[PDB]
Amino acid sequence: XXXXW
Amino acid sequence: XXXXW
Amino acid sequence: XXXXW
Amino acid sequence: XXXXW
Amino acid sequence: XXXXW
Amino acid sequence: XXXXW
Amino acid sequence: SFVAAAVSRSGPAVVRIDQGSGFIIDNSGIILTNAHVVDGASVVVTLRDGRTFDGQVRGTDEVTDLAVVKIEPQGSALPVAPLGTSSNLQVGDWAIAVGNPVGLDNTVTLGIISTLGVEFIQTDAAINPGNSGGPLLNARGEVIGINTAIGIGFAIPIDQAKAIQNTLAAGGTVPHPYIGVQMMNITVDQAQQNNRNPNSPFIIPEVDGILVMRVLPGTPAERAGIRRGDVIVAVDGTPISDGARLQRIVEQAGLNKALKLDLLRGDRRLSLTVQTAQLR
Amino acid sequence: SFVAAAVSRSGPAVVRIDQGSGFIIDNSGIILTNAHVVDGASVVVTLRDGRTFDGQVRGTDEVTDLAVVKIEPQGSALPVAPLGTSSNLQVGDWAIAVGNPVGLDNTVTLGIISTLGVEFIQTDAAINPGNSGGPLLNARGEVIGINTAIGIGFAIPIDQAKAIQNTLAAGGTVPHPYIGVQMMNITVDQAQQNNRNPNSPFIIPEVDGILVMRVLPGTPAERAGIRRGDVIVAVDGTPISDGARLQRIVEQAGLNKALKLDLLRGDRRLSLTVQTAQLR
Amino acid sequence: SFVAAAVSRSGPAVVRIDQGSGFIIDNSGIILTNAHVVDGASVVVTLRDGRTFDGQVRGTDEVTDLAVVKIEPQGSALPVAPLGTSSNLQVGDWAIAVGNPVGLDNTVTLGIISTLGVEFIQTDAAINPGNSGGPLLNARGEVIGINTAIGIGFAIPIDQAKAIQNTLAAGGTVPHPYIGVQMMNITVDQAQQNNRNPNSPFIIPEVDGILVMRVLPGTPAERAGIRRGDVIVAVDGTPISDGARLQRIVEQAGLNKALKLDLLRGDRRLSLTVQTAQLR
Amino acid sequence: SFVAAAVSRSGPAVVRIDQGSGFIIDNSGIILTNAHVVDGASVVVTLRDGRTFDGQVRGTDEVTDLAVVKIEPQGSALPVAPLGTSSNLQVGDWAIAVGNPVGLDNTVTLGIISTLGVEFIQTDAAINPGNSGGPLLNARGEVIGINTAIGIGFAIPIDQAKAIQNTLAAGGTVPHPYIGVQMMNITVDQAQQNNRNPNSPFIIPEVDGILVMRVLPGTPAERAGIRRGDVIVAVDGTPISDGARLQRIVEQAGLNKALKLDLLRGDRRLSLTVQTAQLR
Amino acid sequence: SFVAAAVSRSGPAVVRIDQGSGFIIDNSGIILTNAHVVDGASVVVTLRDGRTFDGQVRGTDEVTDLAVVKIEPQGSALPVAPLGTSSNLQVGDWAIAVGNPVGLDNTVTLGIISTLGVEFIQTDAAINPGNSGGPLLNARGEVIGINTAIGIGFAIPIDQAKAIQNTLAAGGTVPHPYIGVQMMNITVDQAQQNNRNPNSPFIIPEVDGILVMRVLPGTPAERAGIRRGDVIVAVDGTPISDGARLQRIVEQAGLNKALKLDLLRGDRRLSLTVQTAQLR
Amino acid sequence: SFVAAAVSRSGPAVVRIDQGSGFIIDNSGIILTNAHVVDGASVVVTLRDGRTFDGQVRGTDEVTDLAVVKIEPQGSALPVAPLGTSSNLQVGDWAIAVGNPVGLDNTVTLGIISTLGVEFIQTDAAINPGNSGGPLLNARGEVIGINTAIGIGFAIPIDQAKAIQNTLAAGGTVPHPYIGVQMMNITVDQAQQNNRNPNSPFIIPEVDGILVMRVLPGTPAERAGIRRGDVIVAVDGTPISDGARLQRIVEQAGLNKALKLDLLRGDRRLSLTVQTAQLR
Ligand code: NA
Ligand code: NA
Ligand SMILES: [Zn+2]
Ligand SMILES: [Zn+2]
Repeated sequence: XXXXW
Repeated sequence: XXXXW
Repeated sequence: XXXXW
Repeated sequence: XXXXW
Repeated sequence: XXXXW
Repeated sequence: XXXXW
Repeated sequence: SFVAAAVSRSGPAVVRIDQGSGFIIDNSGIILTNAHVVDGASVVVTLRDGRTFDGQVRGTDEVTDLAVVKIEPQGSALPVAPLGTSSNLQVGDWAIAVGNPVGLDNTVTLGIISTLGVEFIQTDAAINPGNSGGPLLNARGEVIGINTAIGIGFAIPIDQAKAIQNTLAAGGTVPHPYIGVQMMNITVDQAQQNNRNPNSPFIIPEVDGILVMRVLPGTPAERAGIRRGDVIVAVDGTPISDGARLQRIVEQAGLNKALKLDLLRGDRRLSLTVQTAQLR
Repeated sequence: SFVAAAVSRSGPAVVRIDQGSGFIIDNSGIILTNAHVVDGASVVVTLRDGRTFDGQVRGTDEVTDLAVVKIEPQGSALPVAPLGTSSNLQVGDWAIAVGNPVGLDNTVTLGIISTLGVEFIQTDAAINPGNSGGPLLNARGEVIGINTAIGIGFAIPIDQAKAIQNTLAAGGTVPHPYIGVQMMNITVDQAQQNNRNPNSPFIIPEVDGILVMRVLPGTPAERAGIRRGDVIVAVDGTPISDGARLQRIVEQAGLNKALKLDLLRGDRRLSLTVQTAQLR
Repeated sequence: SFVAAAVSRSGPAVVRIDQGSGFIIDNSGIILTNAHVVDGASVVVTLRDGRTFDGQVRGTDEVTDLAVVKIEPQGSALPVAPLGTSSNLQVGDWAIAVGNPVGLDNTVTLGIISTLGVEFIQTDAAINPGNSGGPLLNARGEVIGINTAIGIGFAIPIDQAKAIQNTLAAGGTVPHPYIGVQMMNITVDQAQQNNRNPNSPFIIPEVDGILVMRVLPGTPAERAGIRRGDVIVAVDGTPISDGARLQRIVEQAGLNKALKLDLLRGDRRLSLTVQTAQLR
Repeated sequence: SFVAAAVSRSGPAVVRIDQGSGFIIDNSGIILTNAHVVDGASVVVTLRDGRTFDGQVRGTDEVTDLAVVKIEPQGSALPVAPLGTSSNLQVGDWAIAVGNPVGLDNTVTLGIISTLGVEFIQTDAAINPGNSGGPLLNARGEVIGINTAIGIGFAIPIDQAKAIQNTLAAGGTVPHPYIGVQMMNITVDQAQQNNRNPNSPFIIPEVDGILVMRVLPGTPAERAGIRRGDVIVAVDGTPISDGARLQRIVEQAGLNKALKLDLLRGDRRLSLTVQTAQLR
Repeated sequence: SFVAAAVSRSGPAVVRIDQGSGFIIDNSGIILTNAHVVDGASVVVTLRDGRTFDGQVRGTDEVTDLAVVKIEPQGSALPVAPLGTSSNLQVGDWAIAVGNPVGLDNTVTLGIISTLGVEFIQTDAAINPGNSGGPLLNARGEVIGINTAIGIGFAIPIDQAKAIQNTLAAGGTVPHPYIGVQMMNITVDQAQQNNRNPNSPFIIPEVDGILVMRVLPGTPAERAGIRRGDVIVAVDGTPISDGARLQRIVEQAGLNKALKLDLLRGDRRLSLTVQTAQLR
Repeated sequence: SFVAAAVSRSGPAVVRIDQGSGFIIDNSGIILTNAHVVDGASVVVTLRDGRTFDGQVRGTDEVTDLAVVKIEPQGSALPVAPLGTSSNLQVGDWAIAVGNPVGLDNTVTLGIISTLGVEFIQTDAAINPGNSGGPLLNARGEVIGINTAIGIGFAIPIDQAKAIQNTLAAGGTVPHPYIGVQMMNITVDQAQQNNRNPNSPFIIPEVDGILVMRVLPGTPAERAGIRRGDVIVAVDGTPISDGARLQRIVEQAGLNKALKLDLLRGDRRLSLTVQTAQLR
């Protein structure tokens, strides 16, 4: 998974 | 709190 | 010497 | 500037 | 020299 | 042992 | 060498900015660079020929990391770098990274397109603070990217910078919708696997999905009541389990676009609507 | 100096062990020291007068960190350190730490009883590897503790070592009942306070208590199904919220003593019986 | 031990603050501690007997590093530490540092008065975060200082804390006049000695004095035009060459007290008036 | 670019293993990689097209650092990388390092054959954990090596992996005869030169040769009585002074092959027979 | 590969020196390398074919960092590397760095001319201790530089080494006139800008120029009375503000060539004559 | 406090040296300190009362680390510290370390005699750069040692400094005979134990003794042909196995005193005569 934001 | 064990 | 301030 | 020497 | 082993 | 010297 | 041609074509349009590099996009004096070259500024530009104009930063996108500078054309014609297109880039194509670290020459490095994210370009061309903001060229000497220093370097695809060119030329705020959640792709065989480790933080409700790993401070996600450990299952009714995928539908939604979220908090069934704010 | 008397009284009975120190408890050749001086051994002892006996380790308690060594009395009488009592120790009493780091003298340091845990003695007497296993004396020169190196040092209370003396002289396993849970004292105003931080691991079911912070591998607690984040509320029907307090009732229960546990896992009501094993 | 008496006298009045220590000054609930124990707060106090009052910080002097806390007396009488006087302290006197690190006992360490600055007390008593804000006692058990953690510790003299007691009890701002210059004592034989090193920053105009080593941002000295390398010679007409001495006449002048300064900037003769502001 | 062809030829057969890379050797599902990618495993394979098979490790040579994985062909034909030969490699030939770090693309880096050990390949192509286990191609796109991460990278020659392919496909133990001695090439002019340094460990009996620098624990050399500082002069009657050379005749001897050793221990004449064991 | 030809042309003339590399300039046995390869020596040379001659260092320029070694031709003809010219180098030309790190092969790395100082060559060819002193070739295999280890490497231009070849072959001292001052280019808008920072070392007398930043110990500049903070304005009557430019006119002046210097020390007008000494 | 008396007795005679401390030995102006306080000097002395004399270093023993300074008595009588004797020191006696770090007061720390080497004094009195060179007092205030900074400090015994007082007052070279060998006490059960480790440097010829661990450069031992690994057995005919003991007989022999040495080099029987030189 990535996420970011 | 402690714990230990 | 000291200074400080 | 450079300097060197 | 090498060695290894 | 010590040594020193 | 074929690279000598390429460099002779776009190299004269590569400038020093003051640290970092940039390139002139047209005879008007529109200059591209990295946002991180423009420590917020509001700058000074040196051409390869020694001419020092006085540039001002008319736009900045911190999240794409590119900026538009403007200088005023006077005397000789501002040299101009031809823009190519990044859409048709092939992995293994030659890539030439040009910088102007001092303001009187080009430092040039050579490599290939190592991988393609359209999203991001990697290359084994030496990319360093000396050529950052500078252009990445193909073998013909047209720019296909913007070098970005942080053995493999990165470059912002050129078609990406074309899109937000006018916006950063004019009023510099690009729509970057977001909600503020760090998600992770979870698998059942990672979930009930997690659930059998006695020292795991929380029990995941089995399933596959996006496990909310962190709620960032002052974000729409926080304001909607979203908690760490929540598992978002269906946006409005679209099953999701990919973090990359959710990073999209939020974008296809506008700014200030209310999005409902079906998620379960352990056992409970939770539906909340977050309002997409601007990443800043 | 009054310390010179004290040292003249117990100092000749302080030996080197081989690193660390020890002291002779009686004319039989019973020697006290730290378990961590006896890297498991099975050793060599040097008296202050230069006599080198050959000791063997007849017992070890790793968790109390003290050992019993035995040497065979021959020739001159083994000097003997008088045992005092730690029960009547007053904070602020003089404390003298004696070691025999080389095997031909005493290194002596002076301070006071800094704090009293009965449980553990702290002192501002310099305590270092040179005097570890050695005795801590009162102003009269009777041992009230065993120095333990790790500006404040620690010492094992003497009355504590008196209790397990015979056991370590004979068959060396002291009953240390345990269940294997790292607990933490939780408060409602820490609990529902935790519950309002969106990025806290798990929601605590409000209340006050012992939040199970970690279940250690291969422990009775693990085998009973206890999980991190569980909140133990009533042992058999005794409300608890103190980690120190629970560390007791387990001890007052034997080894292999089944203890039921009332706990809640978020919302659910959980009762499990753990069987106390030996800490090792 | 004589220290046991002392500790029995003031020890019950030594409290935990929440990290740090403090002591109760009278039955009203006036508590002394370090300003750095009160991370600005506005706290919680635990007595040696386990009683937990709720304190609030009614004053703070960051530059003297001491604070006044207030608790509300209820039930049993608040134990009270007798205040001694630091004026008659002799180098070599016994010093006892008491803390209450957990809130149920005293950690006590023993040493002597190592040196006397009236200005600052040094002692070889172990001074650590566990006893900081706590009191330093003489052999009779009256407080002569306030421990301050940062083998030699420091303590704020008690007579110093007596002076600003009411002020910090009431409205908490103590007059600390200053001008904002880092000075250094210069000697001719250091000056013309400096002047013969070809790589020294600036040539000192020979003489003896206070070489302005640094002008701090946003200070009266900066606003008066004072520059690094200036040499202040006569305040109004009082020859000075001591940094310690100038740190005084500014104090004997009020707040907002205009002071002229005769100084020479290399060759030029400079007179400027600085207005003393409050150190903050 | 010519590399685009090469990558289009072998790139689809480059897989992710789970970290590391690998490539498919034939349509059966025989996959090559590094032994250090297979942390002993017994794995999971992702093709460039996204297909996830389930591989198992049917062989491992830790000392050559390569492994054979097996997957079961189903649906579309497993893409296959053409094997070239490393025997005819020329220093300066193009070398293309391909990896599949995520499991949906190729990261590709370009360089040359920097040096040739047949024994080991060095290249200035960026070799990193992302392409380790992956193949190294020539300009035509046939694999001539296996990338091995640890600016110059290493690769296992392909002809080397061809030799032990079946063995690792079947029962995975490759004959690596050894005796367990770390040797060093000694020269008379290093020997009697050593002998004139008063602080050298041992005096070398002059001569040229292989100075036994270290006897490794639990090795045939240890069991034969070989000591550090021994000087092996003649195996059975073959004069030696090269460490590289002795690393050979042991290999040309079988496993469990008794080899006599003529050596001198300072002054004494020593002949011992070591029995070659398997390196493990 | 085209590099294979180049390497086949000059590679056999690349030798090991003993650490570092070198190349044979003609059949006489004249060898070029780095001065820092010749730790002062007075050496040993190994050809690619294994032949070990015994070289001696007949010259050294520490400041250009190149040396000339001499070996005695015997048996087979010493292979010889063709010398190209660095004057016509184009940025982007292929560059091949060859070394002989062991003495039996060539390690070869490939890149381009990254930037051109004539003064210094940068290249993205991997340059490391293994190829230092070795040659840098163009695509045809003629040497255009000497690799110098310290991702971009440096190389001494070949035409530069041609100039001092005979001198280092014969009596090894090259004229490097100097005065011993570290200068910096100052701008009015940096000067009076400096002058408005209250904590700047010295006030610069406005103007543009070369601010003497440091006078080095035992240099002509020191002996002429030059001080840190001095501003040199006109040599004899030539306005200067470039540090690079002054680094020249001193060279165009001989050794022991008296040069007057117009400078101002704050307010004062200063003219001094320095005598150029040899950099060493 | 009893220490206040002691300090009032010797404290006024404790001076600052310029970093370090010292004390005045008599009214003539004879001052003791550490050799490492006198960085070779040839100094400046400040008394407790502020008087600044100008001292010169009339002697230095680097190996004992103590120096004699001389100042010229004028005006008020130079205060004088009473010399005690270190011969009758008892472990556990009070020890007071006095320094004069600024030149206007005494920093005083208190502890006990921790151990006695006559050879060296250890104490748990805080010993630091502020009191180094300063005196260590007994409870009555007579100096029994000289503090030496490097929780336990060291001090040079006073009787030791008494011995070399005149010598350092006059011509400053104290007889320190030596041979230059680092020896180690070896045991048969360490020897043949060493001999069974296959990777030990050299085989020790069994026995007990002094294993020559290192021959130091430019020493009599080197010049006599002594090598590392030699085992000295009998000086002239006195069996030795103690490193401490051999460090003596060399001293009881003069300077330039030829001493024969019976040693065995592995198997061979070796007798060499070394001539004792001066340690420097
Ligand atoms: Na004490
Ligand atoms: Na390349
Ligand atoms: Zn590269
Ligand atoms: Zn102490």
